[PDB]
Amino acid sequence: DGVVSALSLRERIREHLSSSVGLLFSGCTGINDKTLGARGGEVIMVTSGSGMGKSTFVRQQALQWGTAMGKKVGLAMLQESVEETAEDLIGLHNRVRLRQSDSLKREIIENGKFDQWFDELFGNDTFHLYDSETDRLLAKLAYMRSGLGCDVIILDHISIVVSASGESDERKMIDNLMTKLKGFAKSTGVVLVVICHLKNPDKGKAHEEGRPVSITDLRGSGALRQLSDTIIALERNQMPNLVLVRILKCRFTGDTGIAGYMEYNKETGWLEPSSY
Amino acid sequence: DGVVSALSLRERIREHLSVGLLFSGCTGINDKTLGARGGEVIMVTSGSGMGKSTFVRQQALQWGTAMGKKVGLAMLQESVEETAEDLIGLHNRVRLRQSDSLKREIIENGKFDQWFDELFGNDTFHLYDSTDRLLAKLAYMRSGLGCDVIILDHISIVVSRKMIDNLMTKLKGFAKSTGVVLVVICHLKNPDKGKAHEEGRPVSITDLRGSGALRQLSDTIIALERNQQGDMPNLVLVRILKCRFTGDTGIAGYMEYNKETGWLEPSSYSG
Amino acid sequence: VGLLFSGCTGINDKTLGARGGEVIMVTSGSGMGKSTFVRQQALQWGTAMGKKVGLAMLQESVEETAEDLIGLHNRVRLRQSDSLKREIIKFDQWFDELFGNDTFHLYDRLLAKLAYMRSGLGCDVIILDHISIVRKMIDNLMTKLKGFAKSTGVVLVVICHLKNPDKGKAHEEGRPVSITDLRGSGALRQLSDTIIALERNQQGDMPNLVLVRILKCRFTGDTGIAGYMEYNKETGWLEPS
Amino acid sequence: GVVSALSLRERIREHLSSSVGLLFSGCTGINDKTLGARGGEVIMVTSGSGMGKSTFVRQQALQWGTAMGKKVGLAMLQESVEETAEDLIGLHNRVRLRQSDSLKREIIENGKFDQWFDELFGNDTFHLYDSTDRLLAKLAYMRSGLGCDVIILDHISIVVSDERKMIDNLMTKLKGFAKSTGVVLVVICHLKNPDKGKAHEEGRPVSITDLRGSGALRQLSDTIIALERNQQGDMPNLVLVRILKCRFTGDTGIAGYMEYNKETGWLEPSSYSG
Amino acid sequence: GVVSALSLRERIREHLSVGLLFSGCTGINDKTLGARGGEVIMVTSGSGMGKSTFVRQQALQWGTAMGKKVGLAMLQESVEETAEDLIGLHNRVRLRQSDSLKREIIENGKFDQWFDELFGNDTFHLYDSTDRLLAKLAYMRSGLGCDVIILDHISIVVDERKMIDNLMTKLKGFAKSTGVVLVVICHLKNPDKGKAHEEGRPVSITDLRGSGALRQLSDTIIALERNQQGDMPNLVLVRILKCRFTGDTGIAGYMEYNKETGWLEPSSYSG
Amino acid sequence: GVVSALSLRERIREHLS
DNA sequence: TTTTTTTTTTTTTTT
Ligand SMILES: Cc1cn([C@H]2C[C@H](O)[C@@H](COP(=O)(O)OP(=O)(O)OP(=O)(O)O)O2)c(=O)[nH]c1=O
Ligand SMILES: Cc1cn([C@H]2C[C@H](O)[C@@H](COP(=O)(O)OP(=O)(O)OP(=O)(O)O)O2)c(=O)[nH]c1=O
Ligand SMILES: Cc1cn([C@H]2C[C@H](O)[C@@H](COP(=O)(O)OP(=O)(O)OP(=O)(O)O)O2)c(=O)[nH]c1=O
Ligand SMILES: Cc1cn([C@H]2C[C@H](O)[C@@H](COP(=O)(O)OP(=O)(O)OP(=O)(O)O)O2)c(=O)[nH]c1=O
Ligand SMILES: [Mg+2]
Ligand SMILES: [Mg+2]
Ligand SMILES: [Mg+2]
Ligand SMILES: [Mg+2]
Repeated sequence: DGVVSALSLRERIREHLSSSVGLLFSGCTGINDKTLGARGGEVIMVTSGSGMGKSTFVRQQALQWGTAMGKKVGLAMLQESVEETAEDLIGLHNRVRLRQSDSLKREIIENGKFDQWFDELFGNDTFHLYDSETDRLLAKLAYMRSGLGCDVIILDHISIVVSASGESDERKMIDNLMTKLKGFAKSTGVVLVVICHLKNPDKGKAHEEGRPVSITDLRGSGALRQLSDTIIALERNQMPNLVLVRILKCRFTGDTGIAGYMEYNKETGWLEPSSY
Repeated sequence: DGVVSALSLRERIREHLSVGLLFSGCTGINDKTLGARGGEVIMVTSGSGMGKSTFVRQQALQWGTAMGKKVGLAMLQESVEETAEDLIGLHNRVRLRQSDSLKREIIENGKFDQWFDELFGNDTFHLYDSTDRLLAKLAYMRSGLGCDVIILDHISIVVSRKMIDNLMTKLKGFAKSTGVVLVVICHLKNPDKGKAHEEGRPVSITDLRGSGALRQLSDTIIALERNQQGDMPNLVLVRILKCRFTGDTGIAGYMEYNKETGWLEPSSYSG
Repeated sequence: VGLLFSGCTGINDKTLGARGGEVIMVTSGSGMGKSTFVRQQALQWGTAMGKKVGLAMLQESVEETAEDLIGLHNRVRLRQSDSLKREIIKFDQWFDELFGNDTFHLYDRLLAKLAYMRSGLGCDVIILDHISIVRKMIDNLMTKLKGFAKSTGVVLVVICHLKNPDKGKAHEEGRPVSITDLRGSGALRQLSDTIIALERNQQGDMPNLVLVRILKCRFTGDTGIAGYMEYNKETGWLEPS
Repeated sequence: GVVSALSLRERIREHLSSSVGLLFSGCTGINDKTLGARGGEVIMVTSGSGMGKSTFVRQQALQWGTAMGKKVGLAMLQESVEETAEDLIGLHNRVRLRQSDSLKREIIENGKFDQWFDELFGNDTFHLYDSTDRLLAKLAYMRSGLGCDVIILDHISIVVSDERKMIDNLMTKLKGFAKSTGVVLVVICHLKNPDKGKAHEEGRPVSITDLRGSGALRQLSDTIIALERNQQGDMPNLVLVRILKCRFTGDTGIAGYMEYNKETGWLEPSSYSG
Repeated sequence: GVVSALSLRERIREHLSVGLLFSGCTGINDKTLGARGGEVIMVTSGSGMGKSTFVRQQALQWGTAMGKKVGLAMLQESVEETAEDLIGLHNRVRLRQSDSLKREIIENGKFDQWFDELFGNDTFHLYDSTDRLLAKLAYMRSGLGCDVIILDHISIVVDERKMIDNLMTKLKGFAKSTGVVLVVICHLKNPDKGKAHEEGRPVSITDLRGSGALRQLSDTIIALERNQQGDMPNLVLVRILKCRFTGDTGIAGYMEYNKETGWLEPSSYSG
Repeated sequence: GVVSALSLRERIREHLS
């Protein structure tokens, strides 16, 4: 059976409300003030327009979670290969932009600074990446959780697993993927960040031109906002660097709305907090 | 044969007619739909994060304590420990899960076991720890527990149009046969023009996902609307969309939320 | 002419009432008052007419559909007034006045029961409220019901639902019903003889004023808006206005 | 297959010493905020109907073929093979070949046609295509067996002729073909009709959500370049380059101005100041 | 069909060793250079502004005066009426406006004097009234050996966007790599505000109704404009809207319409 | 489906009759 | 080895 009575459940509740909770974000204060960080067993969705910074933010959140907090991070980065996304974290830690400079790459090859920068970051087994059917992908994510023991797992660009699969109705495939991913995150008890896109508006401005994004702008289905626990949206106007955060849904607490403001650093690559 | 003449039916009508379970908050509901009744299916509709589960958890708490009836929760969306902590926090007027300074306070003060048997001391609240399996488990509740109210949290994840028609016919047959008060939460569809349901747009009876049997096989539909990114996200509007057993529908009342306590309590608002 | 309709007297002025061998469709949205209309039609064709009427309410039980008839004849809303359900228990005086004959024959495979209601019970009107649990499996059912009504020659009323509209308002907010708006298949309008629709703004300014629409009529031909009925929430009788 | 990022120490090194962008031609404001064209890079090019997509991309192909030594593979689907080959021969020699019968009759008699053919096609850097699943196979054979460094597609709307899932799957397959191969992939697309106001051919500025067919054209593209000129205005030969999206650097906006030469067919870097 | 650049040593040589000239207005040929092998020309105007009269004049001047095989596919009228239109236009009269002029040509035997001068050299071919038409145009081009194929009134032929897009794609793919001048007559959408198309509104390139793929696959676009309610109802204007070969768009010239012979003549109107 | 110009020698007179 | 109904989501146009 599975009909658990609420009287014979005292020890489970006692060991549940004693243990987890925490794991704050980075770059803005209002996100941690509203959502109270990221918890095990949740789903955090992060959205933006096209080229608006929905991956720089997430890698900047993964660097601090894998370095300043010691959590094992598993990055299923499907946009770029593992030769670029593991090298973009080197300069992000060392406060430069290594891929966007042919001079600095030759400099760190010559003098031997590349070994120091590789050992200062990857001195511990904390980053376990992935390079590239939705059946083997969840198998590799379950191997990252069970075998490798990753505490935070990031699924970037979910649009190329619902469009790279041969399915007649795309909506039901997105629905099945979302409920199976939520079941994985709830069963294994892992923080799971999901990155997706937005749809075209019918009339008016575009999301890359300062349009405030609503909750119904999520592209593909309606299970994206109905089976997620926290929805975070990033909106700027290409002041093309002032980006604002908008908590569209918080399930744990109730407070939603504009969290704050962040400013991008073109020289180092960090998302600093703003004042406005 | 299964035909019954209307003359030879005096005894069965005599023993049949020889209000029901009231609602908590927005007292224009039980003035309008006359409360829940045995052998009915109730639908709770809103957008994402608008407070459907919170609108039904108060109902389970007030029907398991002040009424004494056996209540069976089926949270398919979450775990049993989270909804149990939610119930213990909601009865004790202190928001439990969303405060970490008190989750460790009551475990060392010793009053956690005081709060436990004060509301879970009887055999009232029965939980479900996660198609035919769910129906068999609810029938096992009804049979071996005598549950008066059965609450179901998510109808959409049962689906892995006809599979929802068959499911709703089977749940309506279960509720009509066993006479249990069945409450089902469902979601809304994506509107194609105008505002969204999360920004204060009123809910129609068409705007329901899955199929059209959600509105054709249930006895009442209650919608809750609130403007999430608005001037205040606390004032909710409660709308009766259908009622077989009375007939009158429309806007019933208004409630606030009271973020410190978490009780949907009715407030005065003319318009 | 045939049997006359009670309420919205522009029906039998337009389609001249019901006739033998027909299949009458009563189609509306949820809560528009389909069962409330056909219950009045069943009451007025077994008391003032005297013909045997066979009810088949697969949607509810055999006790509530008789309590509503006893309350409807006695001008008192019985199932909603909790005090008068125990005040009258003169229950037998209300019971034997309207069920004293052998008129009505309720119902707790289906076509054999309808044939037993026609032959073995002598029913002149046969009412079916729920067909959705009863394309090709709907086409075969509708051909079998049309052959039953053709061979036996009985007045037949069948109730089904409407389709979910993809653009615009809902039928519950007063959207007029077209003949295409029918679930299941297309045989609901090809093998019947008349279709009656009720349209009322349920979440509106007044929800007690229905609009009656004729959608098909092989004999008289005239379709369109028939009339308006008020509901009279005190009594529950659909009366024209 | 999962990897641990400490085993990558020998491959992160190798990719550190490999990657170099290919410089554009005709405008120097494009190369300042794109830094070229790298391996595994889908570059979308768009404008209005008749504003200069094919001329720009053909000039880019010519300058990447005859000036930088890179082997180039074309897949022009609007015109045949001989039309675009004559376009390349007439454009390299700074004349207008097909739009003049007198020059075509002149160069076939005095024997200078072979002098114009050899100086282009001696080193065999150009490879052409003769006209959705066999197209990717032919492009894979063009990349692997032949060895071209840049692959150009043209007029993607023939390939998709529900179109939305078709163009999404096509864009997904082209982005997956560009990645993990090391090829620059130029893709040319069109624009939808505007709702109200004026037309794209009348000088209206193009937004990023005007790419017709889906929204997946801008969600899988690294760099998106748009061209805009007014054919009915005072100067109908001054095109404006607008970088709509750049994933590598992130600098978008007006790149620069180019002036079209009606006599030599060269869109050249202009000096117009708005 | 992966072809290297060394394989085109002799194909380019053969391809190097001609624009078919538009009659009635010399302003078109100065900014278009005629029409080549694989040339899609689109002709449009308002409702009743004279598309088919101009295209009929073009077909008559290319058929019997320049020696090119012209294949008509007029879908407005049948074969008999468009043959009557060609014979009446070639013999400088107005045929179908008077019964006496139609009757007089047979009472003296000069009706056989008009068929032999037109349809004796077999330069014309007709069609009698979507994927079945292209297989007929392929036999008209490859089998009969024609050069200019004309199609009329696309509105009966063609969600009316995917069908017209696939039709335009198939016609462009048929025109490519075959060597035929394909002329297509289309219409314009209804104007929203301002003056109508029957009063002389300047047409834009995005007025081609049905889709936006009618200007993305055409090689040349020609529009006609006439103010039949103004002071001069017998004066038309020709506007090049798109030219892929040269790139010169705008007003080509002016032509005077006549109500006596049916011809429309080159004029010298000034603005 | 395609009618040549030789087939209308007397059909045009048939249409004018 | 094939024709009809139901329903949620992304685009391009129409009086
Ligand atoms: C966050 C941010 C990034 N940038 C720059 C830095 C990045 O290299 C570039 C965007 O890189 P990405 O953040 O990777 O772009 P994206 O993930 O939002 O879009 P998509 O995956 O759909 O292609 O823009 C800004 O200019 N301003 C900003 O605020
Ligand atoms: C009703 C209501 C809820 N809330 C907050 C408090 C709850 O902790 C939080 C959770 O809302 P839920 O009750 O969980 O909302 P939902 O079940 O309808 O949405 P879904 O299941 O699809 O995610 O909502 C308010 O802040 N104000 C309100 O008026
Ligand atoms: C006709 C009508 C009904 N009603 C109310 C009173 C009745 O108690 C209530 C029940 O109507 P029903 O007859 O039960 O409606 P229905 O059978 O068409 O819907 P479904 O079978 O899908 O559930 O309708 C009005 O309020 N005003 C009216 O005009
Ligand atoms: C760039 C440019 C070209 N032209 C001329 C030269 C070209 O041969 C002609 C257009 O030819 P293309 O450049 O090939 O036209 P297109 O690709 O933009 O449009 P489409 O393929 O959809 O038809 O216009 C100008 O007049 N002004 C200009 O600025
Ligand atoms: Mg990204
Ligand atoms: Mg919920
Ligand atoms: Mg009913
Ligand atoms: Mg082109």
